[PDB]
Amino acid sequence: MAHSPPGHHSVTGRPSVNGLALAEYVIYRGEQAYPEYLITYQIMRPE
Amino acid sequence: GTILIDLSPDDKEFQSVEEEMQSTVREHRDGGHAGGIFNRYNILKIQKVCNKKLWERYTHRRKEVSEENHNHANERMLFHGSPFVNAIIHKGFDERHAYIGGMFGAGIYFAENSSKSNQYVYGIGGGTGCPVHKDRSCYICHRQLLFCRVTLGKSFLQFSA
Ligand SMILES: CN(CCO)c1ccc([C@H]2NC(=O)c3ccccc3N2)cc1
Ligand SMILES: [Zn+2]
Repeated sequence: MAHSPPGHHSVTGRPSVNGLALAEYVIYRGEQAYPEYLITYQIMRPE
Repeated sequence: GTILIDLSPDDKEFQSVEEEMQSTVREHRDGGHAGGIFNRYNILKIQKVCNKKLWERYTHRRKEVSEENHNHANERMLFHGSPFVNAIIHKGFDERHAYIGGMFGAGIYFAENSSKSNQYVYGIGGGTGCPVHKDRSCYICHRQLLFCRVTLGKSFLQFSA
């Protein structure tokens, strides 16, 4: 696993092309996330 | 140490988690190649993940980050899709759960869009799809995502395509 940029605790990937995309994020320490909810699902075929 | 508690569909907590899942679906530039073609999900179950040791590990680190960032953890609720979901809920996140080849280096990746995390349920790029039918757009097989509490602290802003 890499390190965060010096003086930072994560990276934010801001979309700069696709105006509808939301952000993505990276952490470099597993301790910085807790898996709160487990969601079981299917994708639905469009009508 | 992990127990899973089923949420009732009548529970406000079930409903707010489902709404975040459904409302953050988008179209993907791959036309559905990795994650499948869909506009919404059929939610089958939502379970609370309870592990006191993993929670204390999280809050210990959160306090360290907060103290380095004017008492601000910058905590978000974000999606994570992975073939190792069932390992993560028992053992926690660690270097085995990192995306070595990601755009922002080898780290653990999370998404605001549930449909982005859905692209990784069967591996990078959807791998070979569901184990049963080898279909990245399988409408039959049950998938799992995590909705995770994530400490960002001071976050480096990368503008990117
Ligand atoms: C454990 N691995 C295999 C990487 O070597 C893995 C796991 C999850 C992800 C994945 N999981 C995500 O939910 C995600 C969200 C936004 C952007 C990228 C994401 N990547 C990628 C790789
Ligand atoms: Zn299938």
